[PDB]
Amino acid sequence: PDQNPTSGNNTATLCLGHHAVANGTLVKTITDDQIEVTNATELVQSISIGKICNNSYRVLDGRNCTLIDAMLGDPHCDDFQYENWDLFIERSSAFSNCYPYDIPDYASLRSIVASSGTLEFTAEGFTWTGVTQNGGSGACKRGSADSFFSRLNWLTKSGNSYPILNVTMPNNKNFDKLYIWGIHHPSSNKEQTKLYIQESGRVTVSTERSQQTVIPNIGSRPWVRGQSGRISIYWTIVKPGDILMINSNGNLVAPRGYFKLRTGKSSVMRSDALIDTCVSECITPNGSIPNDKPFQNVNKITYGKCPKYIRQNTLKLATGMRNVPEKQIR
Amino acid sequence: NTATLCLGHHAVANGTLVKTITDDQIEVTNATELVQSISIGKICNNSYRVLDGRNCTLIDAMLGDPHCDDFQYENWDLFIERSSAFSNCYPYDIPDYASLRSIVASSGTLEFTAEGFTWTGVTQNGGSGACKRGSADSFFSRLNWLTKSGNSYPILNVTMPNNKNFDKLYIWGIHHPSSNKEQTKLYIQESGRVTVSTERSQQTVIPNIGSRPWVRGQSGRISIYWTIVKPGDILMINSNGNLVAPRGYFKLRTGKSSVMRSDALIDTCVSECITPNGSIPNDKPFQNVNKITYGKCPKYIRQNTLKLATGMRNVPE
Amino acid sequence: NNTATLCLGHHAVANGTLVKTITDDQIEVTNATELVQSISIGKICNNSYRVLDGRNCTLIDAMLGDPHCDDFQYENWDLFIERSSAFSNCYPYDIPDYASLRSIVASSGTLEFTAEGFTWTGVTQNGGSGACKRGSADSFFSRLNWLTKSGNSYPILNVTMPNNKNFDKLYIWGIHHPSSNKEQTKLYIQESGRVTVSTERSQQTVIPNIGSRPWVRGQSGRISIYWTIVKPGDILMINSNGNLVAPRGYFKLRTGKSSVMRSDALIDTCVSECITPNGSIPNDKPFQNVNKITYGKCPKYIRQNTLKLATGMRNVPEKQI
Amino acid sequence: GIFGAIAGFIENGWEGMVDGWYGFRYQNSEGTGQAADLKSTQAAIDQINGKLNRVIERTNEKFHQIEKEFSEVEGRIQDLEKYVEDTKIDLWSYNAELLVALENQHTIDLTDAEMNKLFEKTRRQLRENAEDMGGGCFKIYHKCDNACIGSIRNGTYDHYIYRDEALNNRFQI
Amino acid sequence: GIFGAIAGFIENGWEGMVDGWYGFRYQNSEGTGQAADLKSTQAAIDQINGKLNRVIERTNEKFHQIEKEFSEVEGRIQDLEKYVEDTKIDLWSYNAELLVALENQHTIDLTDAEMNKLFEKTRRQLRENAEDMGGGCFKIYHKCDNACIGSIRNGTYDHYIYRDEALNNRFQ
Amino acid sequence: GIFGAIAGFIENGWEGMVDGWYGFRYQNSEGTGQAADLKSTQAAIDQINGKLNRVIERTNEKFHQIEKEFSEVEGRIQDLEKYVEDTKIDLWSYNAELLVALENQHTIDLTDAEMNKLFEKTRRQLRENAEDMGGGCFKIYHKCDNACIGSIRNGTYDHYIYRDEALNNRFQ
Ligand SMILES: *[C@@H]1O[C@H](CO)[C@@H](O[C@@H]2O[C@H](CO)[C@@H](O[C@@H]3O[C@H](CO[C@H]4O[C@H](CO)[C@@H](O)[C@H](O)[C@@H]4O)[C@@H](O)[C@H](O)[C@@H]3O)[C@H](O)[C@H]2NC(C)=O)[C@H](O)[C@H]1NC(C)=O
Ligand SMILES: *[C@@H]1O[C@H](CO)[C@@H](O[C@@H]2O[C@H](CO)[C@@H](O[C@@H]3O[C@H](CO[C@H]4O[C@H](CO)[C@@H](O)[C@H](O)[C@@H]4O)[C@@H](O)[C@H](O)[C@@H]3O)[C@H](O)[C@H]2NC(C)=O)[C@H](O)[C@H]1NC(C)=O
Ligand SMILES: *[C@@H]1O[C@H](CO)[C@@H](O[C@@H]2O[C@H](CO)[C@@H](O[C@@H]3O[C@H](CO[C@H]4O[C@H](CO)[C@@H](O)[C@H](O)[C@@H]4O)[C@@H](O)[C@H](O)[C@@H]3O)[C@H](O)[C@H]2NC(C)=O)[C@H](O)[C@H]1NC(C)=O
Ligand SMILES: CC(=O)N[C@@H]1[C@@H](O)[C@H](O[C@@H]2O[C@H](CO)[C@H](O)[C@H](O[C@]3(C(=O)O)C[C@H](O)[C@@H](NC(C)=O)[C@H]([C@H](O)[C@H](O)CO)O3)[C@H]2O)[C@@H](COS(=O)(=O)O)O[C@H]1O
Ligand SMILES: CC(=O)N[C@@H]1[C@@H](O)[C@H](O[C@@H]2O[C@H](CO)[C@H](O)[C@H](O[C@]3(C(=O)O)C[C@H](O)[C@@H](NC(C)=O)[C@H]([C@H](O)[C@H](O)CO)O3)[C@H]2O)[C@@H](COS(=O)(=O)O)O[C@H]1O
Ligand SMILES: CC(=O)N[C@@H]1[C@@H](O)[C@H](O[C@@H]2O[C@H](CO)[C@H](O)[C@H](O[C@]3(C(=O)O)C[C@H](O)[C@@H](NC(C)=O)[C@H]([C@H](O)[C@H](O)CO)O3)[C@H]2O)[C@@H](COS(=O)(=O)O)O[C@H]1O
Ligand SMILES: *[C@@H]1O[C@H](CO)[C@@H](OC2O[C@H](CO)[C@@H](O)[C@H](O)[C@H]2NC(C)=O)[C@H](O)[C@H]1NC(C)=O
Ligand SMILES: *[C@@H]1O[C@H](CO)[C@@H](O[C@@H]2O[C@H](CO)[C@@H](O)[C@H](O)[C@H]2NC(C)=O)[C@H](O)[C@H]1NC(C)=O
Ligand SMILES: *[C@@H]1O[C@H](CO)[C@@H](O[C@@H]2O[C@H](CO)[C@@H](O)[C@H](O)[C@H]2NC(C)=O)[C@H](O)[C@H]1NC(C)=O
Ligand SMILES: *[C@@H]1O[C@H](CO)[C@@H](O[C@@H]2O[C@H](CO)[C@@H](O)[C@H](O)[C@H]2NC(C)=O)[C@H](O)[C@H]1NC(C)=O
Ligand SMILES: *[C@@H]1O[C@H](CO)[C@@H](O[C@@H]2O[C@H](CO)[C@@H](O)[C@H](O)[C@H]2NC(C)=O)[C@H](O)[C@H]1NC(C)=O
Ligand SMILES: *[C@H]1O[C@H](CO)[C@@H](O[C@@H]2O[C@H](CO)[C@@H](O)[C@H](O)[C@H]2NC(C)=O)[C@H](O)[C@H]1NC(C)=O
Ligand SMILES: *[C@H]1O[C@H](CO)[C@@H](O[C@@H]2O[C@H](CO)[C@@H](O)[C@H](O)[C@H]2NC(C)=O)[C@H](O)[C@H]1NC(C)=O
Ligand SMILES: *[C@@H]1O[C@H](COC2O[C@@H](C)[C@@H](O)[C@@H](O)[C@@H]2O)[C@@H](O)[C@H](O)[C@H]1NC(C)=O
Ligand SMILES: *[C@@H]1O[C@H](CO)[C@@H](O)[C@H](O)[C@H]1NC(C)=O
Ligand SMILES: *[C@@H]1O[C@H](CO)[C@@H](O)[C@H](O)[C@H]1NC(C)=O
Ligand SMILES: *[C@@H]1O[C@H](CO)[C@@H](O)[C@H](O)[C@H]1NC(C)=O
Repeated sequence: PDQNPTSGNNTATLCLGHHAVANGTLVKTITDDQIEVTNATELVQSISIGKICNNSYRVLDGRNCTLIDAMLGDPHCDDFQYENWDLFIERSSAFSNCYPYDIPDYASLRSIVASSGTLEFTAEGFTWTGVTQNGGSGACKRGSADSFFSRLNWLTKSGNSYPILNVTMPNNKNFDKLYIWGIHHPSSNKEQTKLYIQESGRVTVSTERSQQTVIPNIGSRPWVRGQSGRISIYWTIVKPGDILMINSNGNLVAPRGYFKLRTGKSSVMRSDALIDTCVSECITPNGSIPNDKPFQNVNKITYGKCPKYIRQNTLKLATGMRNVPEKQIR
Repeated sequence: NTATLCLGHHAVANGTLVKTITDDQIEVTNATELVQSISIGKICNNSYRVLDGRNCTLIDAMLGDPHCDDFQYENWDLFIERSSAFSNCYPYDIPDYASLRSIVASSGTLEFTAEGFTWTGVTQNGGSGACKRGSADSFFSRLNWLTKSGNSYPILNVTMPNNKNFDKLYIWGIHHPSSNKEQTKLYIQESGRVTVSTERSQQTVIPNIGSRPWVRGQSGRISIYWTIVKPGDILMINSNGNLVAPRGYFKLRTGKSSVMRSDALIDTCVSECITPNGSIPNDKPFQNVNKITYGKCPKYIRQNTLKLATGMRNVPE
Repeated sequence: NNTATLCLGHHAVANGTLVKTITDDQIEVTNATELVQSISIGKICNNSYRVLDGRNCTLIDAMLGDPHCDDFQYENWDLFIERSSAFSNCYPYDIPDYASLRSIVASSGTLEFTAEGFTWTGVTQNGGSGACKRGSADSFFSRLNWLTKSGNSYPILNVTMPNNKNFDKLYIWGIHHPSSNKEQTKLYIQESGRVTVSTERSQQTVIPNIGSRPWVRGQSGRISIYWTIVKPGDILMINSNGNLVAPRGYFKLRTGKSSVMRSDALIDTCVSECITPNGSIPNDKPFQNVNKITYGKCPKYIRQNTLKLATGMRNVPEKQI
Repeated sequence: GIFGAIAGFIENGWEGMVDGWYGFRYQNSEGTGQAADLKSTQAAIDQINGKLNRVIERTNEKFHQIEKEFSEVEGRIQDLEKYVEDTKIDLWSYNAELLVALENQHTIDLTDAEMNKLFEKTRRQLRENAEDMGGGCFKIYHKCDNACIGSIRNGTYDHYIYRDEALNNRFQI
Repeated sequence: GIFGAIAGFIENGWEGMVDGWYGFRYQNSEGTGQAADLKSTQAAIDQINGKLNRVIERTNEKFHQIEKEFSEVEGRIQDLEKYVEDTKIDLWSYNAELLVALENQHTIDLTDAEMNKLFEKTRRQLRENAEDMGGGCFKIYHKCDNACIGSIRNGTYDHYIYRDEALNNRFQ
Repeated sequence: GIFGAIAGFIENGWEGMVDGWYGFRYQNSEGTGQAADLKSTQAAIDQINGKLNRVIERTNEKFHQIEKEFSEVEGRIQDLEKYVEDTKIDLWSYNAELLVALENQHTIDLTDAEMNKLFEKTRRQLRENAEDMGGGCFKIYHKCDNACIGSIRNGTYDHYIYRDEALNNRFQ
């Protein structure tokens, strides 16, 4: 009869065919914007773990401190005194709490110190004859007493004298010394002559290769932590065999020593993400991401072993044939 | 009792050649050009807002060169600077001119707002025969040239807080006299100074006495500077001489506007892509007209022609 | 028999070569061709392009006129070679934005110099130094003129030089920074120096910087070099009342395809259209792995050291042997 | 073409087929005839239209950028501003050169494909009632009028109807 | 598909086939049955795994780079930093979009190819003992129980055993 | 490759065949022989040479650029310089990796295709006088001597001469 499951005794039917699924997934091709296959895999990473994992690279939480403030030695950043990192994290809630300053080419110094990956500092016996040392301010309280940046030495008149300061300090080491120094811009002529005797200061930090000369700039600025004066930070890099020399007849904010510069693979990143015990070879401001996929849509800013940032949030790679379902109606 | 059934494909009299992976030239039934190589010849104005600078550079229009007064509160998607543009006010330079030009161009607006700066002990609104506004001596409309009142020029100490929620652009400068006699005549003090500062940043400038080349009667010069003051912050200006004071602030937008150099005519038409040569259509993926572009533009490439096949291999009799 | 068997097939080789594909990391084909240049000749070939050996000189010292660099007085080049062994043996100096000036001259590819008769009345000229010995005489950079006080005083200098040409002039000038105020007064009278090089488009004021520095060839003083480009119609002007190291003239600025390169490789005769610091390379392959720094008609630098392009079919050898 | 139908075992194209890309020509007891196959034509066109839609009018929106022509000679950072733009243009020029080459090699192979598909489809319907003469032509071994031919073009040709007649003509002589 | 097998002369796929990607369905004197082909299935999966290996877990290490977000407005140099990053991102976005387009077109084509290869392989085994019905189906013109079908699936089917019987049912 | 002829239904290549890329082997009444097919061979080579033209001696001329090695640390504008060059190199590295990949995949698929084309061209000539044995081999069902084989190789084999002989051998 018609439900006979066999063939007609002298023949047989053999059919060749392929599998299919009830729920395919759409992928893009050269000819088709959307064409359905049996399945696919996502090539774009668009989800973050939500936090910065810290077991892979050494991540250092700056907390209330920028990398520059930690370097200069802002009292409340004294816990970052001799530290190092693969990645330094700067928070949006960070703040400065010492004497108000500006750094010409702030971004470059930040980069230089960040790539080096270390704040290891070494003091040096700079002989400052004829001047008062360790100047302090109420805008920079270490404890309840007036103080200053810990890596800087605010020099002022000793009695009736502020001589032409003439100091050397050679680099007999096998690495580049980074020296941080500055100049004080006072608020008024009366204050300039009071602190430095001379009417118009000067600062000349130099080596055999390079030199920088800076002149103070009298005039009141906005009040910041009770102070109308300002300080400008500059840097000088001294190579092995070379020799630092500092000359000044006024307004010098001198260095106490050098920072050790390394050729490094370290960096700095701005993020408010929690840092936690987990493992991930790629960090973004949003948090860590896995790096199984070749691309990512989380953030163009990344550190580590990361997928490449693209605009697309999804790209599907077919891992199966065209899906041609059995039932037209389900 | 038999029949022949032949299968075949079509063909066209004269096809067109294309490049493949294996062929330099192979003939197909049809193809379509993928490089836009011709231009309309003029800039179309009914897509984006285009502004003809005419005889004025963006910077001059900002500063307020008398002959650029027409631009006072203007705004644009694209500002066109002409090669016949010129300056016709006090001679001036702007250290890092390109950056100020970029910043203003991107903001896309000269929306200026005067502010009551309190300049006491000086005479304001200085003028020059090199910057005539009508028959009278004048100066850049957005700049205020201060000189001594009576027999003195005090240490000016003026401030202006930013209570808005946008960044304020402040344009200022310093005057460089042509002699020591001129310095003391206008400003009393033998050495000038201008310190414009915020809580985060500062800029100090000393003038520099001595003559320069002759420009519209004057050997003196001014140098233009700017300060961007953020919301919550505060502008302070301290100076005991040579200040060319600001009159107010420009309003900075984070806009999608820009500036472009072109001598192309501007006319009624439609096209969402602008180049110095003129507007071009954007139907094709690439172009070879100019790397300088604004709007929805094809990507610039070196090749002037790339034929994409839209048909099969053409094989005639 | 009255039948026959007709078999088809393809050729094959004993040992083929492995290549990459979409679906296979390694798959054997009959033949392939290398698309990355890995090895170089070892010498810089000086036959396609004009290669000029700096030897002990840098492009910048040559431009200024360091006594030992007087060989390069009026010379041009496609590619200027700088050796790691080069030195400066004249007055100790620095240059703000050194790299830029080096790049501008290098690109121009020429040290063509036309002297001009600047008049410096009230001042003594052609100042020398023991750090910069020409022969055995206290001399100076050949293109710069060190001005000092004429016995009694040093007046406000004011000299002009208009551009009659149809091309840009490159003026090189500087300013001296003394080691003490007793010097500043001795040499230039005024306790405060100042230099103002202006044009009808632009201006630069530089102020000297008194104070001692480390001794370079006996000298505590220093010089800072500057430059001013001048355009057709535009008029150069130089105001100064001290410390001016004046220019003797201008360099012509050509817009050219020239450059500068750092290398310690031998320069020798050979055929090659592409130059690297390691030596010249052949440009038959599309890519190369020798050095990202290149000049001439060069393959594109990539990180891979080998990439085999298949020039034949899938090699399927017979296993019957 | 990778299947060797177009510019292969089919010797040339029919210029006089103006209402389709692929189709039939036949000779039988009613005369000669020609007809476009709309299905294999539409396949090729759709794919080619797909290529177009992913290449055509997919333009970027771009506003303020960097400067690219300069009055003055400036040195270091102008070097960089030119090197960047030059590096970009060279890269996009490569991409466009390659894209076209690839898409065109493919357009040729997929058009060649549709021709071969139509052939094999037709061969399957005819079964034991026809042999392949070459040149893309089938010899059909039975009377096959325009309706019979129409049924082949429709894909409703019932080979059992003619099988007896056809097997008799093939194994004759 | 370029061979017109999948979504072509084979009307549709089989949802009941969970043991493979390609296979057989048969009717014979014992009933109807289903069986996967592991060799063709494996060929397709291996090529697709090759693509995955080329693309999955392949990432460069990068460390300090440039800034890409800015607090203040600066002008020329910030423009350049932004343009550089914006240029790089556009080129990588294009690479990814094209990588996926080509690979998917190829994947679809190579699975269609393995379906066609399997048919052509089977056709060769049956030689003069079967005819193409269409729809990827063979009518076998001799009695072929489950052992007999299995020998075709194993590739040990000797067509000479049934040739005379088959020819006589094909033509008579 | 994608047609499954090479490394497919043809078991392996012939090292002995040195005068061409594709060809014929045969046994018959005059013993056995081998001969290369020139049209098919040339078609593959012409395609492959085509690719070489797109890649070999296609070089750009560049002059002054940017500095790519550095003595001192400078920070910002040096970070940008190194990042630009680094960005450029990875993109070209990718371009190179992908080119070689797509080309070699395509070189394998087009050389396989030509093998198949040659097979289908021979199949159409022989018409009903031969059957596909498998292994890329035909069983011709009549006394086909070297002159007869030559005609197949030359594309001038007239099947109507041998039909009634061969048709009789296949079915009896
Ligand atoms: C140049 O002009 C400047 C401003 O026009 C002058 O600076 C001003 O000097 C006064 C007097 O010394 C300062 O007064 C101080 O302000 C702090 C700020 O406190 C704020 O918060 C508390 C919260 O309770 C509130 O009480 C205040 O109203 C403020 O909102 C006060 O705590 C003290 O009164 C303190 O004395 C101004 O702060 C300061 N302003 C600025 C902008 O610098 C400057 O003296 C002039 N210079 C010269 C040379 O004449
Ligand atoms: C430092 O030296 C400079 C050069 O010696 C001095 O600059 C010159 O100063 C005098 C004033 O004492 C100016 O005299 C004026 O010259 C213009 C000429 O302008 C142009 O147009 C006219 C008309 O078409 C044409 O005749 C000329 O060729 C010019 O092209 C006259 O129009 C005025 O009436 C007046 O005579 C010089 O113009 C000026 N030259 C430059 C280049 O600046 C400077 O004064 C000296 N400083 C000191 C302190 O001594
Ligand atoms: C401010 O302090 C500066 C740093 O201390 C002073 O600079 C020093 O000045 C003295 C001379 O007053 C220089 O000494 C000279 O050195 C040279 C060369 O040194 C080598 O000499 C021989 C030969 O090779 C050998 O013994 C060693 O290799 C020496 O290194 C001698 O040839 C001279 O005779 C003389 O001794 C110092 O070199 C110099 N120091 C530096 C770091 O340059 C400066 O005098 C002070 N200035 C003011 C205005 O007060
Ligand atoms: C009139 C009134 O209501 N009150 C005044 C106070 O203004 C005055 O306080 C001092 O004001 C001076 C400026 O005139 C300084 O701001 C000073 O601040 C210090 C600081 O930073 O803490 C004091 C430090 O000892 C100084 N450190 C040094 C020299 O190393 C430091 C420094 O001079 C400046 O910051 C440089 O710009 O300033 C305020 O304490 C008060 C005391 O007067 S004074 O100290 O004798 O000048 O007098 C009231 O009448
Ligand atoms: C034959 C003869 O020499 N007669 C003299 C005139 O030279 C003298 O003209 C003035 O010369 C001075 C240079 O010392 C200026 O060029 C001045 O021009 C202005 C100008 O138009 O730009 C006049 C403006 O009123 C000034 N604006 C101010 C102060 O805000 C402006 C300014 O001082 C300079 O631009 C600053 O560099 O200069 C010529 O008018 C004429 C007038 O003498 S004076 O002005 O009372 O000193 O008197 C005969 O001496
Ligand atoms: C008293 C004592 O202990 N020693 C001095 C020696 O210093 C003096 O040698 C001179 O030292 C001075 C230091 O101020 C200079 O370095 C000078 O060198 C020259 C030079 O560079 O060759 C000499 C040039 O003629 C000067 N060039 C000029 C004026 O255009 C040049 C110039 O002043 C500086 O470069 C400016 O920075 O300095 C050494 O000659 C030694 C010789 O005596 S004398 O002073 O030269 O007449 O005797 C002592 O009294
Ligand atoms: C960051 O800065 C805070 C401000 O001084 C500091 O101290 C306090 O933290 C919270 C702020 O809401 C309060 O408990 C209180 O104001 C402060 N408490 C003190 C000083 O004892 C935070 O501790 C700082 N953060 C870190 C991680 O050190
Ligand atoms: C990585 O981050 C974790 C989480 O902050 C650090 O571990 C914490 O250390 C503090 C004391 O410093 C403890 O009070 C917490 O209990 C610790 N973990 C957690 C999850 O609460 C860890 O020290 C960081 N650094 C490294 C190198 O692992
Ligand atoms: C569009 O304008 C640009 C810029 O002016 C043209 O580039 C010039 O082309 C001419 C003609 O070959 C050259 O002589 C100049 O050297 C080029 N000038 C500059 C400044 O680069 C470009 O050819 C124009 N393109 C068009 C009309 O399609
Ligand atoms: C390329 O530079 C080389 C390096 O010196 C030149 O080779 C020698 O040049 C010297 C100086 O004239 C001759 O005395 C030698 O005989 C040269 N050859 C050798 C092997 O030392 C060479 O002449 C330069 N060629 C060109 C075309 O500039
Ligand atoms: C070409 O020369 C460069 C130097 O310009 C060589 O670069 C060095 O490569 C080695 C590889 O072992 C590295 O370890 C060094 O750090 C590199 N040094 C510098 C300064 O870049 C390069 O190896 C040479 N390449 C060749 C001959 O192919
Ligand atoms: C097809 O691809 C999907 C999605 O990529 C595969 O799902 C993964 O399968 C592995 C192995 O079982 C799991 O470990 C992963 O967790 C899966 N990933 C995701 C995102 O779901 C799936 O295995 C493949 N096959 C089928 C039949 O779907
Ligand atoms: C294929 O392999 C090699 C190397 O790829 C080839 O050897 C050369 O032949 C080419 C012909 O184009 C010439 O350019 C050179 O003379 C040879 N060496 C090269 C390019 O390195 C040859 O074409 C083939 N096989 C051989 C020789 O066994
Ligand atoms: C192939 O088939 C022969 C027929 O018997 C079967 O046995 C099992 C393996 C089933 O899966 C089907 O193949 C048939 O019903 C076997 O006798 C023979 O051993 C098999 N050979 C191989 C190599 O698998
Ligand atoms: C062929 O291409 C042209 C030009 O791109 C286009 O107008 C149209 O699509 C086609 N026209 C004809 C006649 O085929
Ligand atoms: C196809 O054509 C034949 C004869 O012309 C006819 O019998 C049949 O109904 C047609 N079928 C369709 C679907 O058009
Ligand atoms: C090819 O083959 C035949 C038979 O070997 C030979 O006689 C003839 O000369 C050849 N002709 C052509 C056209 O190739």
